[PDB]
This record gives sequence, C-alpha cells and structure tokens, in this order.
Amino acid sequence: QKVDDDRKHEIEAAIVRIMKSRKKMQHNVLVAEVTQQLKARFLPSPVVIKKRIEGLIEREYLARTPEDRKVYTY
Amino acid sequence: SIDEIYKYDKKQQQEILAAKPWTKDHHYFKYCKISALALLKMVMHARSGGNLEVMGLMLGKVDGETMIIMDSFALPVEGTETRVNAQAAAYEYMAAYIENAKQVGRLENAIGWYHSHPGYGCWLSGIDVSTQMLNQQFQEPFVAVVIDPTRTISAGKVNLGAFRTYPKGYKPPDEGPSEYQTIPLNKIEDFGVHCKQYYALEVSYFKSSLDRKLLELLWNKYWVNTLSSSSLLTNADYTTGQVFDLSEKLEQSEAQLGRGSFMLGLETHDRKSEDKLAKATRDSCKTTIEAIHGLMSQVIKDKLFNQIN
Amino acid sequence: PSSNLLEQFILLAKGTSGSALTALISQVLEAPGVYVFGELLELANVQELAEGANAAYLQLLNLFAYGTYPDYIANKESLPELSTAQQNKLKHLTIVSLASRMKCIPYSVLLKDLEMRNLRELEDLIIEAVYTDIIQGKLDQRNQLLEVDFCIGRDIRKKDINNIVKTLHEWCDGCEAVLLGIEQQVLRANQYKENHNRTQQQVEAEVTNIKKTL
Amino acid sequence: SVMACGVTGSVSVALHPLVILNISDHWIRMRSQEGRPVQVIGALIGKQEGRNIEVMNSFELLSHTVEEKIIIDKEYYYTKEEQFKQVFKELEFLGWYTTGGPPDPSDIHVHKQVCEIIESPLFLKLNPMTKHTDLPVSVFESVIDIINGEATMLFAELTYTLATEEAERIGVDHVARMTATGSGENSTVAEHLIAQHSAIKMLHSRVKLILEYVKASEAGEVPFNHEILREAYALCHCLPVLSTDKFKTDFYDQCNDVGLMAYLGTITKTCNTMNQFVNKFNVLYDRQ
Ligand SMILES: [Zn+2]
Repeated sequence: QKVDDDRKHEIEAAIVRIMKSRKKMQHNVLVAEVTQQLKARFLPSPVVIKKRIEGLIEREYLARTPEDRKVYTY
Repeated sequence: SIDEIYKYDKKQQQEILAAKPWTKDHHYFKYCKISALALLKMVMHARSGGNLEVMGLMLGKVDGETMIIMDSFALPVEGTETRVNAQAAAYEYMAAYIENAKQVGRLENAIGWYHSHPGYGCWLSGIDVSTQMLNQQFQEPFVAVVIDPTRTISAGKVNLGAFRTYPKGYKPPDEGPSEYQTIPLNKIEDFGVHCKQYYALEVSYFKSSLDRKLLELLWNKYWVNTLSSSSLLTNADYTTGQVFDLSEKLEQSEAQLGRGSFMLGLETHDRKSEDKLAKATRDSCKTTIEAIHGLMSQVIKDKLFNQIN
Repeated sequence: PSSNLLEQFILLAKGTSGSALTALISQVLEAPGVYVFGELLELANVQELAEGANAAYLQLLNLFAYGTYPDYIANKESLPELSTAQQNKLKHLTIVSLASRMKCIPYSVLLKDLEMRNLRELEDLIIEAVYTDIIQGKLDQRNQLLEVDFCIGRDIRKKDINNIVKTLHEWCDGCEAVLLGIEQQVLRANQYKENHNRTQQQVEAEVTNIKKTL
Repeated sequence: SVMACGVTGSVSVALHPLVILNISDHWIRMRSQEGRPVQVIGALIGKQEGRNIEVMNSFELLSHTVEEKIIIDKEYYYTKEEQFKQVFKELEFLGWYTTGGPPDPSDIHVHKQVCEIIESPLFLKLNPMTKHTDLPVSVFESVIDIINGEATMLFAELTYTLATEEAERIGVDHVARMTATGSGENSTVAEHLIAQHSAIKMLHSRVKLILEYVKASEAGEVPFNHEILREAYALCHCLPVLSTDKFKTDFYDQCNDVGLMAYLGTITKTCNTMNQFVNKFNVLYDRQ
C-alpha cells in the first residue's frame, strides 16, 4: 500500500510538473505526453488516468469547469 | 416606420420557406437583426450566476438575406445536463412555449439557437459546428449565436457573434475576414481547426422602441450621474489593444498586397484585401466616434460646472 | 451639539434679555461649534438691543455675522474685547469667506488679511480649523498656497439675498442656454441624418432607374 | 374611486429591468398585431422574503373578453406555472401587470381573480403613452375598505424601489452603448446629447426649487432656515470652481490628445473613401 501511494503521488507530480511547462488539450492530447513520460515507469492505464483527471474539477489548478468539462482554469 | 419590423406576415414566411433561396447560395444569409429584448434576455441568461455555460432557442423570421431574432428562451437542465446535450425535458417545454405564444400573440417560430462562451470569445467549437450543421439539416436555415458574459466585463461591451456553417465538403470561395480574437491555450487549438467551417453574419440592431426604453431607464436612474470622471477610456488597454490590432491587420494587408502585385489575374485576392481595408477602417471609425462622444459629454458638463457664472 | 445649544439660546432669548442676552452672546462667541449666527440675528430681542442703549455687543454680533477679522481690527475700540476662542472663531470665519470666494488661497493673502506675522501660527490656525471639520482642503507649502476643497458658508439675512437671487438667476439662465444649445445640436444631427438619408434614396433611385433602362 | 386615500405601503417591492422590458415587448407586439395600443395582461414572478418582495421576472397570460369582462385563462396560467417549475423553482408568483393610465373598472376584476388565485397579489400598471420624465410604472396592493357600508377592494400605491445586480447593470449598460450606435448610424450623438439634456434638466429643476424657496423666504415662510440657506449660499459661492494654470493646462492637454485622435479617425475614413474611389476608377477606364 505504501509503494502504491508512492506511485500514485509520483504520477501526479509528473503530470503537474510536465503540463506546467507545456500546453493543454481539448479532449485527448495531453494523455499521450503523460503516457510517454510514464512509459518507462509502468502501464499507461488509460481508464484510471481518465477517471482521475476529472476529479480535480471541484478545485482549480487547470480544472475543467463543472458546467462543461472543456474550459480549464488557465 | 420603427415598428414595421414587428408585423408578422405568415403567408410571406410560408412563401419564403417554400422558395428556399438559401439552397441557391451558401452565403445567402448575410445579416442578423436582433431585437433589444432578445439581446437583453440572452445576455441576462448568459450572465446568470457569474460565468455559467448555458444555452437556449431563438424565435424569429427571415427577410431576404437577413435573419431576424425577435425573442429567446431557455430549456430545463436537471443536474446541469446530466444527460446527452443541454436539453433533458426540452421538447415538451419548447412545444408548450410555442403554443402558449401562438395564443398570447407571438407567432414567430424557431430561427436559431444561442449559447454562452464564458471568457473564451465568440466562436463555434467542433460540437457547435456539428450542432449548427444538424440545425442546417432539420429546420432548413438556423443561426448559432454566441455570447461572452465575462468579456461583457473584460472588453466592456462585446458583440453577440452570429454564425452559419458550410456544408460538408464545401470550401469558402475566398471569404477571409482576418479578424483576431484572444482564445485561451486550451481552446485556440479546436478554434483554429474548425474556424473555416463556418462564417460570421453582420449583426445589427434596428432602432426600435425596446432599445431606447432601456437607454432612457439607465440614464434616468443609474447613469443619471454623467460625472464618473468622463473617460473610463483613459485606461489604455482597450483602445490600445484595438489600435494595436488595427495596426497588425493593415500590416498583413500590405504584405498580401505586395505579394499579390506579382500575380496578374487573381481576382479573389483583390476583393479580400479591400474587404480587410474596409473592415479595419470601420473599427477605427467606431473607436473614434466613441472617444468623440466621451469628450462632448466632458466639455459640456465641465464648462458648465466650473465657469457658469 | 452646536445646533441644539443655539436653539436653546434662541428659546431663552425669547424671554430673558438685556444683560443676560449679552452674556448669552458672549457664550455663543466663546463656545466652539457655532459657525452660523443667522439664527440669533433674526430674534426680536436682537432688534430690541438695536433700539437698546447697549450696542457694542450688537455691533460685535453684526460683524461676526457679516464682517471679517480686519473689520474687527479696525473696530477694536468700538467692539468688546474678544477672547482666544472668539478670535479663533472670527479668524475661521474670515478664512471661510476667503475660501468661499476663491479656492486656492496664497499664503500672502492669509498673512495680510489676518495680521499673521508668523507663518507657523498661520499653519497652526489652518490645521486647527481643518481638524474641527470647518474647512476641507490641502496645503501647498512649495507654492505657498492653501487649496481648499470645501468650506462652510456665512450668514445671509439683509443684503446678500439680492446677490444670491442674481447668482441663482444667472445659473438658471446659463442652464437654459445649454439646454437650448443641446436642442439645436440635436436638431442639427437630425438634419444631418436626413441629409445622409436624402443622399441615400437618391442612389437607389439612380440605381433603379438604370435597372429599368436596361 | 378605486384608489385608497391615506393608506401607506405595507410591503417593499423590488423591480428588475427584465419585467419592464417584458411589459414593453408585450405592449409593442399587441399594438403591432391589432393597430391601436391594445391593453396587455401578464403575470409577475420572483422571490418574497417576509415583507420584502423582489420581482425578478415576468411573463404573459392568456385573456379573453366575454360579456365586456376580461377573463384570465387561469388554467393557462397554472400550466405555464408548472412549465416554469421545470426551469426555475426559487421564483414564486407575486402578482400581475397590465398597461394603461389610471386604473379602470376592468383591472379591478382582473386583480380580484388574481387574488382569488393566490394569497396576496401585486398589481403593476405601466403607461406606454407617458410624456413626463418620470418612470410610468406604479405598484399597487389590495386593500379592503368599507365604503357606504360595503367592503370594496381598492388599490394602494406602493413606494417600490428598483433593485438590480452587477450582471444586469453591466448588460443594460452595454445595451445603452449599443443604442448609442445607430443602424448604420441612425442617431449617435442625439441620444448622447439628450442623455446630458436630462441630467442638466434634473439639476435645473433643483435650482428652481432653491430659487423659489429663497423668493418665498424673502416675502414669507421661515425668515432663515439656518443651516440650509447658509449652505445654499455657500454652494452658490462654490459654484465658480476656481481653476488654476495647471487645470487649464491639463484640460487643454486632454482636448488636444483626443482631438488629434479625432483627426486620425477622419484620415482613416477619408483614405478608405479614396481607396474605394481608386478601386472604382481603376475599373471605370483603366485596365490591368
Ligand atoms: Zn460553443
């Protein structure tokens, strides 16, 4: 469980650190970069990352906006 | 006659809908006339609670190359569109409203759809392009109106962009407005991809009775105090941005004109380059008249208060 | 509480007067807060004093209502000797008149009209007047100017009414002149719109005639 | 007489520009459809918090004239109420509106039906044929008075306010700016000058009241209203706002800057006309 949590926050650190120095997407563009940079770590797990990226909308830090998930907090 | 536009001629509308002149030209519809009532209602709906992504239907009619919007209204959205599209219990509401209006008087039918773009500009996204293309299949004509509540504060005014799509496969012959809009990084990608798949109509407001009513109310209650300095235009971000945008537009016009002199027999370039020059001049003229009106109110009041006697 | 005290003195003046009324006037001129003396002047007992033998106090009250500090200095013999509070109040009234007439007051005028020999005393009196909510403004020491944004007014009972009526009439005439000017410009704009319109249908009539020709 | 005398407002009414716009649209369309300015009837909705009533929205009602009596289609009204329940539930029915001048012996019956519908309805009447500079909108409440031994329903004028939000303020200000712009350009300075004309008229009316009061005080009234005439004289002395060299320096500075901007705008318009002339001339006789 400890190492799983380690991976689960390392992936968040990677996604934020990379997408802060890069641009964004509209539907499916950024997922490719994070899978490429996590390719050497483990499997991309598209469903898990897709379900997790939409959980930050209740906050900010480039969210997605509850009314329509396309306008992020840039 | 200011109120002539409010007259509804059902047979004339049926005749136009049977004629279908828009099938003869994909640039047939060029103008969009919006009632002060519909503008206010759409801007008020768009503002709603700060910056909410909302949408509605527009009631109106057609007159030659002009699409006329008389009224507007919204649709139920339980759980902020928890189902597909912002419709949910849409059909029922729409039909009820239509019949109710036909009884109380409103005989204008569906002429289009409006939706808001909170702080990202007036344009059509891939979804909106497909929606207006389907709105060109069923309900033959239709127009997509886009509002910006957050830019009504940022830019200060903002226009209600009116748009129509091109059919699948069809290329704009030369249509190139070269109009610049500030689009967020997470939105400019999609914007540039589907930008040529539609065109913008010229939006105009007949000087009716609803409009001057609002103007009077505001300048008789809230804007009755014509002091507030005299020029909020002094903050050089809106004018300077328009000035800088005007400079870029004409600079690109010269670059195209210089390259177009070597090609002998390119009619498309001529029309488009002169179109750019004309559009850029109007933007400067509208900015100029706004500043002139600003000083005129300034001069009359300032001269009076200081040295009347 | 200046207004309440002045109203109480008015009510008392309807009765007791004479030597007591002079004491009340002295208290008014010594008690801070009363910047307006037009309320007292209209009392019938002030007129009784006018027909009364005693006149030094009534002349002092008249000068406080209408005159300024130089008038009191000239009348230093015919007026009762003032106290520190009375002198400060009269100087405040003089500064009020100067500010009302003209808003940006040079230090030279302040020194001349108030017997101010030391500019430090002038600054002290100015700040004392401002801090008692009499005059609102700003001081420019480099230019030796006193910019007064707002000031209180003076008493008006006998002769300034005609000037006020003349000033009000001039303002009314000026407002009407601007109203007529705005109407003329609106008519001119309508004529220009009509001329622009008149130029329009001529073009369409010119176009339609050629269309019929061909 | 359908108006109550000596009755003061018991509740506070807040009105929004949307209601006024809806009433205006109903009146305009009914005039266009049937010639003369046919009277319109609608309903008012909004939020009520105790004695504080806020009218945020309004809609229209179907009415029919039978036996020279206006019968409100209350079934239509309830159907549309349920229809609004699908979009907005926080808004509750508050009253009904109509157009006209003084109350007529036909609005009393309509208000009677509306009071039959709900507990306490509000009555609003708009005058589209007004000529004064005041707002031709009045809010009336239902009051029961014993006239000649019979309980007769009367209307009591309510001292209503007009409440708005930042959003509506910005939107209506934008619509005013649009009304400044004309069709191509129908009237641009006309509204601007009338706008300052109303403001000057408002101040001009205030000066008349002060001038009349001084004239009356010279003859009768209170000989001296104390702090009022004292201050009124002080404001006639503050009337000539003293200007120094720097203010006239800055005032001329601002006039020259935008005046140059106005000159640039004229040049931009002139060259476009020249460009249009050149383009037309190059087709008139010239080739290539
Ligand atoms: Zn959109």
